[PDB]
Amino acid sequence: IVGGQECKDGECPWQALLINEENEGFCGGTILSEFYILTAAHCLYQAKRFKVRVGDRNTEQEEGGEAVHEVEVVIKHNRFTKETYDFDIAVLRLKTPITFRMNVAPACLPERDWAESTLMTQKTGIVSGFGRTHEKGRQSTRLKMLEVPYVDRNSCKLSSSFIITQNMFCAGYDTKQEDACQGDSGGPHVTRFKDTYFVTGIVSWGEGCARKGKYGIYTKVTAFLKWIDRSMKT
Amino acid sequence: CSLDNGDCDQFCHEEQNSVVCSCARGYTLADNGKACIPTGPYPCGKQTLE
Ligand SMILES: NS(=O)(=O)N1C[C@H](C(=O)Nc2ccc(Cl)cc2)[C@@H](C(=O)Nc2ccc(-n3ccccc3=O)cc2F)C1
Ligand SMILES: [Ca+2]
Ligand code: NA
Repeated sequence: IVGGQECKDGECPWQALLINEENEGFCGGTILSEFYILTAAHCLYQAKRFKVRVGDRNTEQEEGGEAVHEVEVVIKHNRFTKETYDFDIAVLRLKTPITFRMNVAPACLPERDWAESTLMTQKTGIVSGFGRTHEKGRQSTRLKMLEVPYVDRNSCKLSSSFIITQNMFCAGYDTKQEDACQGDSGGPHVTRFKDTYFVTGIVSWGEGCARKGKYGIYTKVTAFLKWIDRSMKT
Repeated sequence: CSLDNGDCDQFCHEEQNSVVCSCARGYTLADNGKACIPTGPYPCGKQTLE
């Protein structure tokens, strides 16, 4: 996350971190239930073997609540391709169930039609993660969050070198130096409605990080709600 | 559901020219039929408190 601020205790409880063999975080995830993590399909290409850490807010200190989970099944969308980055979604079924607690709770999955007309029409969403704090800079050792405005699909398409599909949406700022960044990939984009946070996006890609005239691109979770439900019912 | 979300706390749908509120898994619709009531200590979408 470029800009933004550190999450406080219990503020971003659905955050998950995918860790490689080096025990290094390389992508985020979103807790959907005790057995499932939502992440980006492109993240699965970075580490042949990885595990999931929940409850961590500082990667340099082991604190109460942190726990590691092995993945039992990886369900990657069959239409994902790096040529277009379309269908950038995957669900992970963990070998053992997550015990919810302070800093470890799932984000809610919304109903499709209502999400399209009511959630996707809100002014802003919240993105979080342990990714780079500057383009090509070091990853954050602390969990950060950032409020990002939804961006009009057409303005986004005009700003982008690449095709923005209906399975994606844009969010962020035209020139203000705040944005998600590499490493936050796969992580949560949630939208608050009244007093409940609903998962609305998966951090997917961007041209640089916080570049002037460029936005953050997220996988549109509403387009995959049925796919997620099917995937979650083994 | 166009405005005020049908006074629904979470989901709102129009069933037969009439508002129908509903909630995410882990919640139960309240007596007033608008609010959502969590079933456990860690319902989805809620920030955690000590
Ligand atoms: N080393 S870095 O400079 O810090 N890093 C920051 C960029 C990032 O991920 N930012 C970032 C910014 C905002 C958010 Cl929400 C998420 C990621 C990342 C990149 O360039 N990603 C990226 C760019 C383009 C596509 N793409 C899209 C369409 C078709 C084909 C195609 O390859 C796929 C991508 F992976 C390089
Ligand atoms: Ca830690
Ligand atoms: Na920008």
